[PDB]
Amino acid sequence: ADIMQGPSESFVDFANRLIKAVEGSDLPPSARAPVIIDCFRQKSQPDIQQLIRTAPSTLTTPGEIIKYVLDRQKTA
Amino acid sequence: WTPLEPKLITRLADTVRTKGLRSPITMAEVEALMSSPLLPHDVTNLMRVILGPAPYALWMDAWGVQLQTVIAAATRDPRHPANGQGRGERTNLNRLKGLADGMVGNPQGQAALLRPGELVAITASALQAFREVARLAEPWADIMQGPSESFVDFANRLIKAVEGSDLPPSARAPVIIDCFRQKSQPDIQQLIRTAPSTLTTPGEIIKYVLDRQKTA
Amino acid sequence: WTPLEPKLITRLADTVRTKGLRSPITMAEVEALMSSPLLPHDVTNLMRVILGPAPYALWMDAWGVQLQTVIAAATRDPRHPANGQGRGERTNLNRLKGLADGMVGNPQGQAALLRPGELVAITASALQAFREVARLAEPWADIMQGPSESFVDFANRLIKAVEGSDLPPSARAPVIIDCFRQKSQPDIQQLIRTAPSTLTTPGEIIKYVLDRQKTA
Amino acid sequence: WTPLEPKLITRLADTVRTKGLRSPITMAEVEALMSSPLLPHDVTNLMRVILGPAPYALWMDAWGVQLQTVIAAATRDPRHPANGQGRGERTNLNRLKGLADGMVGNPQGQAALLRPGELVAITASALQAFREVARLAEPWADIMQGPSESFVDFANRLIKAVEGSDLPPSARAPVIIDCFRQKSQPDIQQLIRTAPSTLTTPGEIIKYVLDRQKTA
Repeated sequence: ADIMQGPSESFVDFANRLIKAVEGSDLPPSARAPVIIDCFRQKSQPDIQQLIRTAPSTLTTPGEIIKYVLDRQKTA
Repeated sequence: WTPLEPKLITRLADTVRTKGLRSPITMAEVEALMSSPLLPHDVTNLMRVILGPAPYALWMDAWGVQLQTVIAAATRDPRHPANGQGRGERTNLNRLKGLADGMVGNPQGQAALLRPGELVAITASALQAFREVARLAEPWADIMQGPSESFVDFANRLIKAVEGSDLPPSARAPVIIDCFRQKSQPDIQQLIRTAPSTLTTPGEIIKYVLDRQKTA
Repeated sequence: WTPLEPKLITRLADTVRTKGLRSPITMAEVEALMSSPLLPHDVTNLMRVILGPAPYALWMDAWGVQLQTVIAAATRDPRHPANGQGRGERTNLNRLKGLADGMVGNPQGQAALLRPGELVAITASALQAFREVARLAEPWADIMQGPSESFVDFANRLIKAVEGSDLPPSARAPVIIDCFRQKSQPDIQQLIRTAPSTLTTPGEIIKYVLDRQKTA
Repeated sequence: WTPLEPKLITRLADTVRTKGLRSPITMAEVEALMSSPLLPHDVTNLMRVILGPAPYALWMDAWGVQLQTVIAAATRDPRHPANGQGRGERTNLNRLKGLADGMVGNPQGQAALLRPGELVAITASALQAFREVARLAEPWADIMQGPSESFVDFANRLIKAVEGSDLPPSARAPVIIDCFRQKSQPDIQQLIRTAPSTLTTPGEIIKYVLDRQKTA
């Protein structure tokens, strides 16, 4: 719950770090995917936050969110 | 047909006006006025009076969607308390929304032709739609205990934001505990860390912290 | 005949005095006190007490016009619940307005000679007349979303002004949509413009905007 | 095959250059040079010459889309004047866009294999695509009658912007009327308001206002 995407960090590194810390924690197995999704939505600095918010489709899996963000990310 | 008291409706409208749509007291009051099975006329006028124009539009949409899900389940099971055994008792959405023949604008005829199963299904649908619109109209991982904030205020805010969120019901307690441990500025963090007993419930953590907190 | 409580009438009069004629709470209260079929005496005295002099004149006019439309429909169909089968039961406006023989000023005789269909027709006519006068007493193309206003308030105001206007019923939804798109200050304008799906209903636009709105 | 005169094409290009794409004189000139059924080569070169690069790209897109709609209607009806009775005469988009075998770059062979129905369908498609691109390249609820502007100019501008917009066809007349009533600065507003007759058509409103307008 203390993991933020740094201003200069890429998104795949942030996703790796977050999934690592969530799966290697004390949560039940059935609570990891919703937590990872809701942490993608609230962390992951406001450009990607708005990118996920304005998703014409409903993303219901961390893999789908990662794919969508990697497709439509701001190349920089 | 007997109408609901305008006094109760006025009190409920003022409750919605002061407390909002999402307060637990407001939902309790709505559950109270949603006790007896209401006719489509009753629920429609009730939501017209207690809700503003835009929430009323949202609620009409949500009520239609929930009634459509109900009718899909009804065509998926001929034993619906709204349905009958033969095909001539199948319930159309015109009969649920009060749009069928002999019902449009007339609550007496409505009460005549409607089934009790129809009434309870309409009522449950309207309640779920109200819940959806209330959750829609007006972030737990961003909540920190301020440097000057007390611990009971922080716990109240955190439990509110966690229970009023999109998490499953079985994932709220572990999240509340792990947010008590990682938020709640490092004095209380160390106070929880050095707990000779194992705290496995938000209430127990709150009690322990309130006992051993630094009076200041 | 049993009169309405002066306590309820006093509360309704104060409601009309503070909230106005057009508030949804006021219309709900009027619908409440318009539950049982009232005799012309009851509705006339009720409007005399709750309405001021000029709104009362307007309401008398509108009630007469609506009752005349009802009597035209009645002479257009001999199966009116106010009419009878033979020509001797045809209902004249003197019997509807309470001006017929044996009714002028006497509520007991009124309740004696009147039909239940007559009562419900009079009541519906009076309700529609009240709605007309309320819409008349105290512009949709001039509505803009203020810089600080939320979107649900703007949608409520716009839908209210569009539905309570002179447009045909089949032209309200396209106008509401095209006003959502061109009003609703450029942040929401761009939010609606860049919609990967096609939004073809005010409810769908409202849901989409409420989902993807900039929390602030 | 006979080519179009480069003199007419030069005059049309200068017309498009000075008047623009959307002027009624330009559309009339295009309709003039779109009189005889043209081969894909002719229309393609014509749009290459009269349109700039970006409008030409837009026009290629729109022409393709309209031709695809035509081919969908053609597979939805075997009696298309471009089709034949058997399946061997079905018209592919390569034959419409001039991309089929024996046609690529050769206008003589094009004119040989093409049908007159094919030619007229291609021509109508190209005209509709030109209209779309012209409407796209260079807001009706923002139109006001200026303090010094005459009423026929305001009516022309308003009807243009309303008919060339995203409204359904059945919603243009009520919108034009209600915009005449609320725009069109308060002298004409009061002139329309105090109309002893009920005006239920934009033409009737225009005639009435032109009759009773304040000569100045």
